[PDB]
Amino acid sequence: GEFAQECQNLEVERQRRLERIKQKQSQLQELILQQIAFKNLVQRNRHAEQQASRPPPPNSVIHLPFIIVNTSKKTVIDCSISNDKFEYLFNFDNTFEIHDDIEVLKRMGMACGLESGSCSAEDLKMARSLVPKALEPYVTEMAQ
Amino acid sequence: REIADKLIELKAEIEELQQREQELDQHKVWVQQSIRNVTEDVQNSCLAYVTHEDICRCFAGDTLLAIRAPSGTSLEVPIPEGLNGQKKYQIHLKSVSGPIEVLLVN
Repeated sequence: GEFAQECQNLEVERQRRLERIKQKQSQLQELILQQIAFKNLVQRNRHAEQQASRPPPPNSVIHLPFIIVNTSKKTVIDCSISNDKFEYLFNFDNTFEIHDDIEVLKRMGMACGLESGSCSAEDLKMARSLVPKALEPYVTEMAQ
Repeated sequence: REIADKLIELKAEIEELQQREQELDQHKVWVQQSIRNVTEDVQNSCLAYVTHEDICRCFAGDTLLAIRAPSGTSLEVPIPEGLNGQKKYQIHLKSVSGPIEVLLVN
């Protein structure tokens, strides 16, 4: 019964290879979304600035990298801050959430909705234009 | 036809699964090198930002804090009490590298 067991030991290895392939495909697609959202943001701001003939005021703009804490408008926040600004302490009387900049970018639509399998024709046009030619297959796939 | 010999078929299939794996591994280092070369570099120096309007619309009707802190900075949240205790929530920020910037967006 040699042959039978060696068939098992190759289906084991194959299953192991297959799921490591699934993980790296997901990780790769996440990297591709980050590339699209970032280049998309840099271009939108580039054209915006070369229309206003000027870069936005120092405020009114949040530069990457950042994270966002959001809470209801009626939440009471109080804060302590150290002098050097190396330590902050915030109290909230209601729940909050925290989001990384990349997921804010996805919510803005900068990943062209690919993060949701939903993509316009004018969205996959630009999404595919923002990646190297060889990874356009992935982008078309993530738009179902 | 040749009885069994799923071996040569399974062995051949495992060969291609290696080709698929190192193709993905190679595509990742592509996107990674591609990512850093558009970020770190200087004609995109001042173009990596979102506006007040961008952020407010992702979280319509929320008070908003934008934290700008060195990476690895500790962000600590106490696990809350259950009901029958006062449900208070808290964020503790402590950096070692440099100061932290917190922007009230609202």
